[PDB]
Amino acid sequence: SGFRKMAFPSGKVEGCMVQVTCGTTTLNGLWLDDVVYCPRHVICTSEDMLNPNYEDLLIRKSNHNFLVQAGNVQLRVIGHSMQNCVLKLKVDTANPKTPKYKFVRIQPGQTFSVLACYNGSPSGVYQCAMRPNFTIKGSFLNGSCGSVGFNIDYDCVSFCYMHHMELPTGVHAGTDLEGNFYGPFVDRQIAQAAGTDTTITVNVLAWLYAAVINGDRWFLNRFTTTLNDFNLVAMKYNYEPLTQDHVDILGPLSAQTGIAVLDMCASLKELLQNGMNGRTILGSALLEDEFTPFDVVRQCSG
Amino acid sequence: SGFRKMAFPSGKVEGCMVQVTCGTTTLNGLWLDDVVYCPRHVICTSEDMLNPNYEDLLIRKSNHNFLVQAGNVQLRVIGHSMQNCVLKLKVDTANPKTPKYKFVRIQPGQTFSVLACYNGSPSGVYQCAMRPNFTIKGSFLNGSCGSVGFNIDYDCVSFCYMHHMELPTGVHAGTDLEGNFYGPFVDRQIAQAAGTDTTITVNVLAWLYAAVINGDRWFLNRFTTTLNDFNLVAMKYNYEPLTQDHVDILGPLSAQTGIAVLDMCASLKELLQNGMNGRTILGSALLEDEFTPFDVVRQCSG
Repeated sequence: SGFRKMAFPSGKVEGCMVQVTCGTTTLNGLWLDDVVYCPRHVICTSEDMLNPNYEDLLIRKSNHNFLVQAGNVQLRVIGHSMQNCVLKLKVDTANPKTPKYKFVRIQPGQTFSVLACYNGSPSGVYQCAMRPNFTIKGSFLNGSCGSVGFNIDYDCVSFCYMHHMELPTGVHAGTDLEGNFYGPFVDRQIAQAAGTDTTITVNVLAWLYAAVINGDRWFLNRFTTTLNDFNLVAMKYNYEPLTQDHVDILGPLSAQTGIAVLDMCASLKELLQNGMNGRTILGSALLEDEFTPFDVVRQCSG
Repeated sequence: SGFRKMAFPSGKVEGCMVQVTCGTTTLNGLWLDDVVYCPRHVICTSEDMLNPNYEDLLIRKSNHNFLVQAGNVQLRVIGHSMQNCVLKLKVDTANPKTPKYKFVRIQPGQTFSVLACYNGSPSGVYQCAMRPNFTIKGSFLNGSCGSVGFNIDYDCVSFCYMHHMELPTGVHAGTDLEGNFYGPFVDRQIAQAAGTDTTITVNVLAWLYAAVINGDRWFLNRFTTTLNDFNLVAMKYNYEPLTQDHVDILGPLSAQTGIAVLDMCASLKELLQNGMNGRTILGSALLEDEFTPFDVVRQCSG
């Protein structure tokens, strides 16, 4: 038993991390088969980032201007192509450590593991959620650009995130592996509105189920509610509206615990209206929304 | 910027995980050079665990009774030896994925990453602290025994923990890699007192420094205190007494932020006496004590 915010094992991604240098800028790249993927702003100086013309900047670069190093192994760049906000560097060697992989664009509220890297070298791994407003609340210092987010299903790595930017507000923005930003953000050093975020209600509910399974049950009450009644509370407290699709995804957890989804909603309603009264749930003094229903089942079923 | 509970990259440990089966019991082993390390209670049935005579139970086992599988590769066991609470199975093949490694016995209050595994297969990685009472608050289901805890320094893996037991209270106990339990615990299915735990004060202070570095500063006050005055508060709130050794280890963080350690103690004193007033620090509504000063510097310096 016990419930932890758990990242996927990072080894399959570690074998794909490389260092990419273009002129004076060095960040991280992802080496899969004979292609290295990295943020296109590797071609920018610090001053270019105010208003870069990426097409013009890239035209001044040739294959030999990109230095790619996988640990001690230097790779030979034989083609380059910009796809949205990512650069794809064709190299002459297929990465022998390429795992089975897919590129996926995840939905807001889903979770993934981030392998934070600097100079092509992994430093740590953590689990986080894509916020409803398409930011992530990560840990990214200078040089972490090109670090990637991913999920693992058996032997297949689904890459979903590449880190590009820290907003002036301190939250993080990036792209899928086709180079399309999540959210409204652009790869330019300007102030950028993220817009109102909300709490991921279906994830909070999943975590409440995780809590019941592990013996934290004090928040279970004698009340029930309706979807529409609960959603009135959700709107007041800036929670995502709960849909039947969310109720359906919570089905297995409701079955395992014998607690109907709408009963759990009435517990959550009381928690929102009355707070936690100085108590904790699974070691937290706030309502946690970075575990999906799939995360809870995964961790509880091994 | 940003601050996350970050695990070490797990790949070097993933390459060492194997499945160990003895009779009906299957758990995880650690394959380093030509030795596989695992909990000795792999030789027990469910009923043996009430009061096992490990010496007598092991005498009934020969090398061929231990089945060791590294993924699809079956290993040949050519010797076996019990060292305290671990079994050491000599195999005929050196693990070609053996990282540079050491075995270390960590001190209470230090942190490490756990690679949770089932049937020899990694499922996730998380960071935790050794509690002052030598338990850990982990995520360990049936079959996770033999999962290991570790730190990484450059290219060297320092293994510090092997998981053995879930106490009836739901917390976790295990050994160093020489098989010596942390704490008073034994590998027997009986009720076992863990004893009073306390909060790791030097870690809370480190995390407050992490918070200041990242812009959370509301808890900084106009007061200061003394070591002895603060320790009077620490004792009232079941915090570890702060020593000069702790103050010294916080030195670099004090220098970086310009906040004297005893000034930070006065902030923490006010937080203990008055609570957090419905505010949060680094996204937490409680005082976090699972980051060491070294953890904070690591994450803040990349």
